[PDB]
Amino acid sequence: TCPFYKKIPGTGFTVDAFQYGVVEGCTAYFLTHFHSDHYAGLSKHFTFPVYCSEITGNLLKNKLHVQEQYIHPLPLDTECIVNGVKVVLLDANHCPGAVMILFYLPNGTVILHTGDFRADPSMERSLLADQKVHMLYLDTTYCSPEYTFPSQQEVIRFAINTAFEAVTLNPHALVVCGTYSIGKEKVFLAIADVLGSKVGMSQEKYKTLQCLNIPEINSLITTDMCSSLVHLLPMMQINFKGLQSHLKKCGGKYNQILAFRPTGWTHSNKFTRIADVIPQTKGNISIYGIPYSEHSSYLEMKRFVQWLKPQKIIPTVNVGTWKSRSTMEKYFREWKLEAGY
Ligand code: NI
Repeated sequence: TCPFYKKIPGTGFTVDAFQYGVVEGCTAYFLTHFHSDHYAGLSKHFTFPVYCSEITGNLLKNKLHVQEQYIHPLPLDTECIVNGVKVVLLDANHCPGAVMILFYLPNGTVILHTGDFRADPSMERSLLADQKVHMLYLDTTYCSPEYTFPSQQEVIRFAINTAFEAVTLNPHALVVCGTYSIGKEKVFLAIADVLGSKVGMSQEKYKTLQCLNIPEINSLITTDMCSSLVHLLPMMQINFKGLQSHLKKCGGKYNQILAFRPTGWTHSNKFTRIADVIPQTKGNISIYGIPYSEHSSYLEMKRFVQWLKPQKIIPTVNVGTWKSRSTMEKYFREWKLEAGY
C-alpha cells in the first residue's frame, strides 16, 4: 500500500509510485527519472497516464515498452496544467532526464518534490526564487555531516589527466569505464574526448544512450569495440579477473588496461583529497576508485534547504527505520534554528 511520502495532498497525484498496483484515487502518475527503484513496477502492461520529462519518456517507450498513448512528456522550466493543476518541471542535476516537480495547489500551498537531486547554487536563481515554498519532499540520501565529496568538475579533470598521461605513455593501453544505470556519462565522454576516440559499448547500452538527446551523440559513441580506445562495461566486471578476460577478447589489440569505477561515497572520503588518489594494480591492469556523486553532499543539501526555508520537510530516502527518521529530524531542526525560520 502506497506510502504518504509519495502522495501529493489535495490532488489525485503520486510521485515515483508504480510498485503498489492501482493506487485508489490516483489520476496521474509522475515519474521523476529513469532509475529502477523509482520506475519499479512500470512495464508495457501499465494503462494510466505517466507524466515525466522527454528523456524519461523516450526511455519508457524504448526500454520498458510502455505504450505511447500513456506517456505525457513535459518541457522543463515551463508552466503547464495537468488535470487542472499548475506544475513546473525543473532540472534535478541528477541523471539525464531527471527532474524536480513544483506543484501549485488550488488552496494556494506550493510544494517542491526534488525527486533525486544534487543541490546546486544555480537552483537559487530558477522559478523557485519567484515565490514561497511551503512543503519540501527531499532527497535525503547523504543527510549526515560525514558525507563530503569533491565537485564533479574536480573529479573529471582528474580522470582526464590520468587517462591522457597513461595512453600517451602507452599508445596500446585501453581505457575502461564501469556503468550500471543511466547517470555519470560525463566520466566516459570527457575521457573519450581528450583521447580523440569514440566510446565503444554493448548494443543494449548504445540503445539507452541513443534516448538521451545528447548533442552530436552519433560522433561520440559506437557498437564497434575494435575501433575505440574507451570501452564501457558493467560495473560488476571492473575487477582484475573481468578486466584480464576482456583484454583477451579484444584480439591482442591492447596490452594494458586502465579502469575507472565511479562510486558513491565509500569510507576513505574522510581523509583523501582527489589529488592524492592512487589505484589498485595487478600487473598490466590498474583500477581507480573515483567519487562522482549525482546526489547532494550534506553541505550542498543544507545550503539549499536554508535558502528555501520550507515550513515542512518530508524525507524520501532512508525512511524505513526510526533511527534514520529521528536522526534526520534533528538536522532539519538545527538548520531551522541557525537560519531563523
Ligand atoms: Ni536516482
